[PDB]
Amino acid sequence: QLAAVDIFVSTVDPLKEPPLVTANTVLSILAVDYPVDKVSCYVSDDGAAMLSFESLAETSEFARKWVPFCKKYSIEPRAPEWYFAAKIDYLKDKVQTSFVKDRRAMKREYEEFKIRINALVSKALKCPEEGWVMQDGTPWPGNNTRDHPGMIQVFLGQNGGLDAEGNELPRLVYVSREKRPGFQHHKKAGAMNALVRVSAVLTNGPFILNLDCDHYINNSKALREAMCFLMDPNLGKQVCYVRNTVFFDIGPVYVGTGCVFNRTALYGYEPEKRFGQSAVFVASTLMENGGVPPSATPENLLKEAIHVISCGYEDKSDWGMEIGWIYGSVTEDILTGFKMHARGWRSIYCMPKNLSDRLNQVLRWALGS
Repeated sequence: QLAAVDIFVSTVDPLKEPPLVTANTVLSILAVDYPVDKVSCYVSDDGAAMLSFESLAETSEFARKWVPFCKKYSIEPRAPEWYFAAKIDYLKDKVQTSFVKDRRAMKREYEEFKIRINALVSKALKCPEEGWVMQDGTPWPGNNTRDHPGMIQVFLGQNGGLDAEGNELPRLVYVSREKRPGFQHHKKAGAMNALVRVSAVLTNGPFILNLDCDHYINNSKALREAMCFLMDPNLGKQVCYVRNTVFFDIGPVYVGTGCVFNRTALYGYEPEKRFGQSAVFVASTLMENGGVPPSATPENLLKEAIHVISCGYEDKSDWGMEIGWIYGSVTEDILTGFKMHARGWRSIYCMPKNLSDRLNQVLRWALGS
């Protein structure tokens, strides 16, 4: 049995971070070998760059061609750029199947895409003094970076999309938490706690996979292998595979990029409570390993996802808390990453890319610092 997983990807600024690079990571996630209803992709853009938003839409719309291709022909790796970069052997077969026409078109599709992405960054460069207007005419809610409402936009999923062969793709969620002058947002950490919460009130996945914007999934079967190793008992703490895999087993430990951990361990309990004032959030707290209560209404939980990235949602709220993701006080100490606990039985599956001290350093690389 495979449980749903929510994969995280955070963004700060598209001109420091090439959309095309992060776009490749998102297409490797949308193409993963895993039930579409049990993988959800949440992309935070803490800058609120219209450019991030638009590139994310172009990517979502290219993914409708790309995912079925990757899935018909067992393409690996699931990121176009590196794939169309790898060597292929034309000499192997004596006859031309449809892969020839199909691969030649998909590559032409990919260059079309890069060009269209390039054109978006070309237009993001000259900044109009009167703010950003979207392609459809509508003004961008994010012209002021420190003053804008919370934004949530779903792509593909069960209500949009449909790849060209008529099947539905993983949900793709642009999130951008609220910014109002006067609220410390905890930049990268605040994005991530908020992102833990918004993904809880929507697709409440029992497992979470934060990925850096450039950490594309190399093996499309990563979550299948993850899942069948994440759920069974044995002894011994860390094991190693053949960059490569790790997978732990059996105080607090802090985990970051590129690791598949269970959601409940962020919460302190084993599924009064101050996770904030959202009872929908605390519902998903006490629910099963994951899942969203069927007693919940699409309009009411969009109402709450907006609520749970609002400004001041974390006020006195015990976030950056003794659990979850934590921050080190003014002038930024380094005390970061997610947090789990005595854990009872828990394990974690990561795919990275003195005696005790030298071992403590590598068992930190495997958790993405």
